[PDB]
Formats: sequence, C-alpha cells, structure tokens
Amino acid sequence: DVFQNKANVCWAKALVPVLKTAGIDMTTEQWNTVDYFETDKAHSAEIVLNQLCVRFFGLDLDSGLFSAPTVPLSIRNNHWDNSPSPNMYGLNKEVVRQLSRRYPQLPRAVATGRVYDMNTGTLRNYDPRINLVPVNRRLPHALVLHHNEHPQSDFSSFVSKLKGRTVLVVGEKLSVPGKMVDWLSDRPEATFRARLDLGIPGDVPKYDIIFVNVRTPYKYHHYQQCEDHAIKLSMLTKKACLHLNPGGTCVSIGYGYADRASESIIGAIARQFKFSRVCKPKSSLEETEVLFVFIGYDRKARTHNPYKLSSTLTNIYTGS
Repeated sequence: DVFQNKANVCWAKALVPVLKTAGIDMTTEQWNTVDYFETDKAHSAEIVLNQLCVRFFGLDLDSGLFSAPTVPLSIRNNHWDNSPSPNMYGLNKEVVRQLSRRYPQLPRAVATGRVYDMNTGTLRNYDPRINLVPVNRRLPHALVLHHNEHPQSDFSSFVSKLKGRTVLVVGEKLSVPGKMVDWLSDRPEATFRARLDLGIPGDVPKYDIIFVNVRTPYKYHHYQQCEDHAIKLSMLTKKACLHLNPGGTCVSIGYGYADRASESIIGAIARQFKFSRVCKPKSSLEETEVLFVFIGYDRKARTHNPYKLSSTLTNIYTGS
C-alpha cells in the first residue's frame, strides 16, 4: 500500500515490523528517500536497516540498538521476509538505557519514532541529512572535505593497461582496445543482459579481468555515497570473484569503506588476491571516487594488509 507499484521492495516490507519496535512507521514519502525504493530495486534489508538507524539515531547497528531478538529478517529464495529464523532484530531497551547516559534524549526518540539529532541532542522530524555519519563507529579512513561536480571518469586506458586477455565489463559500457570484452548490463546492447540488482548471473563465464564500471550518486555526503554503493560491492564486486580465472584481476569503482558493510565486503575480497591496491588514476575526477584493484586471484591464506588500503584511502581523500 505504502508499497503500491513496487515489485522488488520486499526488503522494505520485511523492515516494517523491525522499525515499528523503535516507534517507526514509514510513509511512502519516507521510503522514497531510500534510492532503491524510489527506483524499485532489490536490496539488503540489513544494509537498509543500518542506514535507517544512522539517519534516525546517529548510530549504526554495531551499537546494538536493534540487537533484540524480536523480529526475524530472513531470505527465503532470493527475497526478504519475516519467516522464523535466528537472524533477529528489534529495539533493545537495555542498550537504549546504557546510551541514554551519553544521549539523554535518545529514549524519547526511540519511543516516538522521531530523529535523535546528534548535533543538537534534541528530537526532530525525519530527514536523511540530519545524522550524516554514525557516531559510535571509528571510520577506518578519512573522508573528503569537499565534493564537486566533475565530468564522469573514463577508465578505458587503465583497463587496457592491465594484464589479461579476456575482460568482463559490468554496468556501464567501456571500450577496451586489445582485449576481448564481454559486457554485462541491463542495456539491450549487452553481451549478457540482466538486472544488476540481482548480481552477477551464475551462468556468466570466467575472465582474466573483471571491471565493475558502476557508480553511485553523491547526494549530500561521502558517507552516504559509500554506504549506497555497498549493495553494489556485494552483488557485483564480491560475486565477480566466482568468475575469475586463476590469477585473474578484479577492478571496481568505489568510494572507500566508510560504512561497515563495505569494510566487511572489501576485506572478504582482498583476502583472496595476492595484491590489493587502491588507485585513483588521473582520469578519476570525482573526489570521492577510487578504483579498488585486486590482482592475483589465488585464494592462498596470507597475513592481513588492512592499514595499507586505509592509509592509501586516507592520503587520497585528504590529498596527500
């Protein structure tokens, strides 16, 4: 009803009873501020929950604010529902009590379904721009000071320069001279034509190089753009690993890993390759944009290179 004309928002439906525990009752207009709701695309109910928790209460899920085992979020088939399951969520009152020490007005917000404004300590009506960043989370790298309006980047040259015979370009079209290029996209010209919100089709083959040429809109904050891109990291970039030949390379547009999902996904991917780099070629104009470069798909157990990518992101984003 709130959901009329929507085919792929079962993730928003599964959330309804979860949000209701924090007094939250989303209108259609409020769901419209989640982009995959507006464009009616498949999404993770857990990433969405994290994102709403930030917007509402200035904290992400790691705070435990929704850790009560009240309502399950489950995936039967490939859609979300509330079918019985150990993966349970719900406003946790003990955590609210503990947090009210630092945020005395938070109990009121989770009772009202209003926003707890981290900047002012007061209540507010919903708007996605009040709590831009979760305050319980130590970001693992710096974020840009400024974001401007630049022309879209072109990575043809960068992909050409990579070792590899066969290339799968995912998302936007890219011509890559000297390489055999398959194009995966919902565009009708595509070599393999598919809905990308469903992820990489199991039926696509293996490649020496996969390029995820997918971007996410900057709307109002670096953190916002990085968290909106996360579902794409998971559905495309992470699945790309199952379509690499031994020693192949995965390359992906990105905005860092400010949010917890992205950080989890990038780590899962990085630990499968001999090398993990962050590059920002002289073609990447947008300030928040980077390429994640994973070379040497070998799935050998090695030691954790985590501060390397963070340092590099930090230097990039502060300009250093």
